[PDB]
Amino acid sequence: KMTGIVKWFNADKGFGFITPDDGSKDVFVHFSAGSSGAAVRGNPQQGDRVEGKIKSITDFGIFIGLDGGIDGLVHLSDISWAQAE
Amino acid sequence: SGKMTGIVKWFNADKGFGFITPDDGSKDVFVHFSAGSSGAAVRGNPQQGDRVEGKIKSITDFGIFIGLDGGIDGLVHLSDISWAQA
Amino acid sequence: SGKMTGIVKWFNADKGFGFITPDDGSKDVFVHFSAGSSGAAVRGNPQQGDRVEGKIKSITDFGIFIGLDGGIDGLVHLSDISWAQA
Amino acid sequence: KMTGIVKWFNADKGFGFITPDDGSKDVFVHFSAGSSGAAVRGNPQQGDRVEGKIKSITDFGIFIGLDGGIDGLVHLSDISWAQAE
Repeated sequence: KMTGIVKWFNADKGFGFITPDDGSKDVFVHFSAGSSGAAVRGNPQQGDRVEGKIKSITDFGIFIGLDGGIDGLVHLSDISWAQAE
Repeated sequence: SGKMTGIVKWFNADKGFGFITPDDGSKDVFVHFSAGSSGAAVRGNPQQGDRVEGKIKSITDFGIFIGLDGGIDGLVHLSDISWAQA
Repeated sequence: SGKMTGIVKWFNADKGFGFITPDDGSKDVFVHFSAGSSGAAVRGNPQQGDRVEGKIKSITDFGIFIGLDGGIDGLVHLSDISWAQA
Repeated sequence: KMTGIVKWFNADKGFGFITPDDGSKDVFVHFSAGSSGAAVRGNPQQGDRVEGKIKSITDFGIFIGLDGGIDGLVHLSDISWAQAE
């Protein structure tokens, strides 16, 4: 549960910057802007309340470029293999 | 992308890390997994060069925590976000 | 890649963040910058749709800090690494 | 300055896993394996000393996919524009 205050925001393009009530670190948010049941609200303004739920990224893949660079970061929903012996 | 099949370059199933060559594209993938993606059962490593399959999803909803020094202090899934109405 | 020219979608030069459409490829880019990449001089925003240039480098040498809960707790540049000899 | 101990390592492929002497978080390292002046040392083993220098990633670009996903993370060496007015 993350509660905080808008520093700046671009809801239409799905990103923003928030100061959480807890900890000492601000957060840049990116999200799919769209619909999930309620009518659209105004792009929030500096000082407005914002809430979200966050979860650790414990299951992921990092794609590595031919040059060794960071070429993507995905969620790993599942993985399977046949164990040796 | 959804389904990702490939072959194992290296694996450490005890610690939940692996390195895979996908059958598609030119980029290898490091994986970090828990029981969430791999299941509860204790499973030993696959052999290098054997098959491995997964399911992947783009991370579209995320937070980057920014440190006092301005660095990347954390990367999280943003499960839901809401704000006050104007 | 080196040189990256593009056009501004949105910008916040006061806080060191921006969003750019590169002239090359199909992917937009969010940038986070300090005086290290942007210079000391106070500069106001460019206009939306104007040109912007940068220089980029792949991050090949890095550390991912893993939290007690197994998450991504930090991402850093690894400037040098060494280990004991066998 | 980061000092720590090898948990596992693959020097030839340029990655590893370290427990730093400081803090409560382990670190997965990726690096370009190659030459920078000295002769090659053995892949380190569990319990071996490892050292490195780390720096915050303060100047970066994140590439966003057509689907909104994380499609790359680069270092931003510089950036320039003509300020409006």
